[PDB]
Amino acid sequence: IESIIKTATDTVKSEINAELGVVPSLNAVETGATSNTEPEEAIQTRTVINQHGVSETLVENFLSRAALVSKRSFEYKDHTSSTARADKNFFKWTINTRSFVQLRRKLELFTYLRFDAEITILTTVAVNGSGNNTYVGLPDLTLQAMFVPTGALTPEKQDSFHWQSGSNASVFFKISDPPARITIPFMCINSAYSVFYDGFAGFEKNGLYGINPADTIGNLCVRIVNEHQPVGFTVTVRVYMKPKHIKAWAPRPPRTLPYMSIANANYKGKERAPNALSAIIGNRDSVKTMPHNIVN
Amino acid sequence: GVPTYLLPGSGQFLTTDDHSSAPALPCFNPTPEMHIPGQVRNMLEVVQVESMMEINNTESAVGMERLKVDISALTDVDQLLFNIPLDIQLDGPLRNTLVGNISRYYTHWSGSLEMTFMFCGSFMAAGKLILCYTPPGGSCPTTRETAMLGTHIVWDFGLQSSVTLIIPWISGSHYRMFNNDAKSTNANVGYVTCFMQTNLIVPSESSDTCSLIGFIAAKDDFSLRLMRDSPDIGQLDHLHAAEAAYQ
Amino acid sequence: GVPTYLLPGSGQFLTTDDHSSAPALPCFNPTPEMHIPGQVRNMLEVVQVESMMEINNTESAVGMERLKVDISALTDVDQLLFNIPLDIQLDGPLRNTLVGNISRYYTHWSGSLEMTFMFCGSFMAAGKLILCYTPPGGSCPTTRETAMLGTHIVWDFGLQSSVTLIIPWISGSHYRMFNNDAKSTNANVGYVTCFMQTNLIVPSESSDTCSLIGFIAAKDDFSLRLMRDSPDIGQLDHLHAAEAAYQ
Amino acid sequence: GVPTYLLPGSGQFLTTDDHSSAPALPCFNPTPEMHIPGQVRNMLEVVQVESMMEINNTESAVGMERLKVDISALTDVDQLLFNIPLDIQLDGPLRNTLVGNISRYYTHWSGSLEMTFMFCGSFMAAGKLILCYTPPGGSCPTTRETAMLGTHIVWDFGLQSSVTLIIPWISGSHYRMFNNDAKSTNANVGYVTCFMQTNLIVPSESSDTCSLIGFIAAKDDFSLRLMRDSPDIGQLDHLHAAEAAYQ
Amino acid sequence: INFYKDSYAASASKQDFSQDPSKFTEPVVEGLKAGAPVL
Amino acid sequence: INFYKDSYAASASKQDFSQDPSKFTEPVVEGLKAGAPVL
Amino acid sequence: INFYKDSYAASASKQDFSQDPSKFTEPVVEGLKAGAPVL
Amino acid sequence: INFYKDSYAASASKQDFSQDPSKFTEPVVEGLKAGAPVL
Amino acid sequence: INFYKDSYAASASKQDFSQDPSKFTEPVVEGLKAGAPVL
Ligand SMILES: Cc1cc(-c2noc(C(F)(F)F)n2)ccc1OCCCc1cc(C(=O)N(C)C)no1
Repeated sequence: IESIIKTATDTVKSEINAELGVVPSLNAVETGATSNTEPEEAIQTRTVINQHGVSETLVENFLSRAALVSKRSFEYKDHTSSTARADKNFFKWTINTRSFVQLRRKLELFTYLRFDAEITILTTVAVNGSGNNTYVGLPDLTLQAMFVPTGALTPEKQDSFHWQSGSNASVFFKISDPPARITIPFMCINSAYSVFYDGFAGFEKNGLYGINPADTIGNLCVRIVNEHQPVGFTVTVRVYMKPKHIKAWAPRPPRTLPYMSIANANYKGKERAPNALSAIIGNRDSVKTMPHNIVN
Repeated sequence: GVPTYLLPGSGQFLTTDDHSSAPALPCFNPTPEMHIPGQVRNMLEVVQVESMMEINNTESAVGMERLKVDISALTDVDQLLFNIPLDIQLDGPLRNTLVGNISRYYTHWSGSLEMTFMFCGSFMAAGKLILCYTPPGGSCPTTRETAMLGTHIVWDFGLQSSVTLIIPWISGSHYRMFNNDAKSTNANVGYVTCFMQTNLIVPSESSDTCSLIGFIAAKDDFSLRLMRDSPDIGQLDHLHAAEAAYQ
Repeated sequence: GVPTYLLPGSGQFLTTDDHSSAPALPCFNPTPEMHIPGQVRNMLEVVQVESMMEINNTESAVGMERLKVDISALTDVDQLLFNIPLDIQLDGPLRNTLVGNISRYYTHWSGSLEMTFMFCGSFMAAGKLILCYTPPGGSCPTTRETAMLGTHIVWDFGLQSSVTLIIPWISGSHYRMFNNDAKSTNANVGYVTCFMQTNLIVPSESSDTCSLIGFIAAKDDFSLRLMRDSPDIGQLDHLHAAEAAYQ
Repeated sequence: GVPTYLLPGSGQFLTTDDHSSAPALPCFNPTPEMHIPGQVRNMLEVVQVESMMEINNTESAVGMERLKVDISALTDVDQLLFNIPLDIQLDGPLRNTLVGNISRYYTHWSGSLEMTFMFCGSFMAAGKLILCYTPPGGSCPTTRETAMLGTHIVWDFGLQSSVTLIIPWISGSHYRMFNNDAKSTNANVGYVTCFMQTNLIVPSESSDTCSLIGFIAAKDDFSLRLMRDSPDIGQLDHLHAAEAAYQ
Repeated sequence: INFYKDSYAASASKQDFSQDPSKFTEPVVEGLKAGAPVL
Repeated sequence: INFYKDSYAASASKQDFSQDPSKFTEPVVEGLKAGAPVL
Repeated sequence: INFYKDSYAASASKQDFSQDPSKFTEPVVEGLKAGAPVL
Repeated sequence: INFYKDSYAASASKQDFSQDPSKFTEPVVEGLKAGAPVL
Repeated sequence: INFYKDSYAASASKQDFSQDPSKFTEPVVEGLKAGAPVL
């Protein structure tokens, strides 16, 4: 039954029990129900007024923490002789929450999640030392982060006319300013994001497995607004996401084996325990061996 | 205008801060909420669900073999069958459980735990066991006459296949700590041991070896504090296809 | 003074922010408002207006030839006449319409659409057609017996020159997405096909070929979300005379 | 937005500032309070507790020998026995006391002090002493006839082993200062002297030398102002094992 | 302090203390009684 | 939050939900009835 | 000025003027009277 | 918003709409009437 | 605007218009009358 719980339950003192037909310590695991044996029925207890709060385990508190989701370094310089794969004073990122394991594991403790996302962008710069290993100071550059939704065109160069951002939301921020911050609303086409999706994204058979197309977000495009300086710099952009106004459903067994890919739940496990495919828990000599036995 | 001055901490980015921030998409209407079964609002609801302990965490056990303990008929009385370390922070049988996994995101804990064991022998198998919880202070008991001095339940196999051993919260301090010093007075919980009470007795046609499955969960007096990054997951490199997101 | 501290995001320029700002011209009196016909307050009013589809988007059709579909008398029964892709994000017959143009400024959409066809043959021309909407999942139907299993209207030419085929909002999700993967389960709407129901029959003095004009509009259950830059316009250089503004 | 301007002092870190600051651990529930004996809410409660003076601060006295003053039978009358400097800021008998230690965290002080002396001779020992407080202005009296002109108590040894000499707050100014110029008119308190009133007379079997223990404390009219770093503790290098905290 | 016009801009909501652990601990049609044998 | 003296300095106004699509969808002198033939 | 949600974030509390020096100056079962001999 | 103690620190005053153009357009002792000859 | 807890932190007080110049201009026991000779 639903109830308001703010503190851990109190204990009531209990007396000796010898009652025919009453066996509170016996249970039937087969029904799928967790044992309902109370401490007062297993041992003789005292009265305890428990004042311990439970607020820190609230789902909102558990998940509403800013966590790294994206980290991209690119060179800020004249890119006239750069390769096609190089980030030429800008980068684009297909938004996902599966690249950094600390946040991914916590999110994957649930099947469905509904939340708004607070986005914080932190920027750092360093002078390039390759050949030009001389320090002149760090420039206070202006950056543009543009949110490109599904079906919109992404910029192809630092001076692309797509950056005019007629309708796209863009934020211009300086390195010397505090990190830029914006809130993205819950934008799923369903009532909640599908943390896990046991299905295929297309009406043919070649679509990607395990990614619900309803949760597609889009692209984050970040460029340096300043034209390049005579010397080269390395710019690192870090994006943090904090869920808020959270609703969660259907908790799941936690991830045990190391993650392999951001596209699937493929698993290999460590070479040996702990967290190996054949042994999650570290081994002990035998079931009668106390690993940290206290002697004297 | 309003005269103001900036305090220390102005301009900082605290990952646990709680403020409003500018909406990037004005006038956006989120999809209407729909009822979905299995909503969870406090993580303590998850830790209250029973999950299997890895009691048989030995090199000889592979896969789900590590999730059951085999017991056979013995020819000596009062024999020890197995013990269970009670440290959640260390790598032990309780670590990969709902309670253990959720708790290892925190640093402090309090409240009672419950261990439930299901006997999975044949209907014709019979036996009695004693399950003991020894509060900390000494060595893990190795004999029944010593183990039975602590909290214990004598379990008679029968129609009800499962028994529950309550590990009551017996602690000097309000909370304990998930600290790597397993012998610290702020962390050690004690021991759980299982002895034969009479014997496992089965007829010739039944299997002479029977298995128990041990489950653990927290009672509703359980609580946790001081959120921390779980040591159960980590990465030393970027995951495969992570780079492709930037292509 | 008032103690204060700066939050993350302070000093940023968010193009979608909504704040007051300093008036550059104090005490300026704007010209008094005057009633003007045709005021529009919500863009959904525009998408509700019928506009012509470019059904005949083929290399042989030039100019407004692409805005009509020619139908002639056939000597075989139940023949397919044309089909219409229902993807607004892709470049198809629905893209250059009021609904299509306005919607392509957004990413998500929901609600019913209506297709209206006007027969522009002579008064003496007669015929019956069947217009079918097939919910997604399979291939576009190529035969009448398959197409007629879906939503359809049988159209009899007559004094009322136009018929309406309703494309009801039949979707698993609340919204669909204008995404470049036309085969995605979050984007595909299905197909619209047109078959002869009986035949086009005209007398010798009437034109033996008659044209239909197809229109499309959204019903008042239509909605859009997640504003985006329209991919229908772009520039690779400055427009002519733009530099002269700085001279 | 709100027009604002930054005042002088904005962004400074004042070690004595008093502001709210961002909680690093949201929703943390501190351990419930429990009654503990001996709560102290104002440091003036500590200075009101008697503590021993180091009257015998001489090279010949080692350890706790410095905490008692020996008195013997004399063959001349009205002899001086000891005096006590009354400067708390200077290094004297009052410095390592509760009142002295706590006060040396402050710069200004006011109020009355009380000196209590316990006679620790044998039951058979008898004698009378005069304890005098001389307000400042001149030299410390060296004769009884001069010392007895000031505030004094004549103490008769007996069943009540202890006598109290009140040093009343006699000051031109509201407060005095703990300044290194002991002869300043804002700091000097005067002198305390002890003379034989009659003599120490003991029988042959009793010890011919008897000890007094002097205690000092402030009355409840005592107060302190202008917190300062105590000169009683300092370090010229890092303490041992301090570096190990970073390893 | 939320002066933004869109409600989703607000700070976090940490005041939902409602619980129903029986959804996961006792999802059986027939509720079990204390002391009485389950089977 | 608008402390400026000129009203046009204020933030945007996104609260005008009035609509009249018939201005563009049905600008005919004789209104049409549901089901009844138009002609 | 405390707009934080957690109470421990507040500024210092310097308004507790309650005292009980007798806890340290007179922790005896039998209270002593003024003037009367203690022993 | 004026938290200064001296009144002359305040912002501008643009609310004095009083007019008397006759001081400059008709500074004659004998007021003129509409239509009637001035002389 | 003073949010500090110590009163001496407040801004200046320029509202004490009390005067008594006779303390310096006429500190005589016998007050002098207008017109009448002082001596
Ligand atoms: C990281 C980010 C950045 C921006 C952005 N950066 O700049 C701008 C600009 F241009 F306005 F300035 N917008 C926008 C949105 C972003 O992500 C949205 C998180 C939503 C989500 C879904 C799931 C999921 O699928 N689940 C839980 C199964 N997880 O999270």
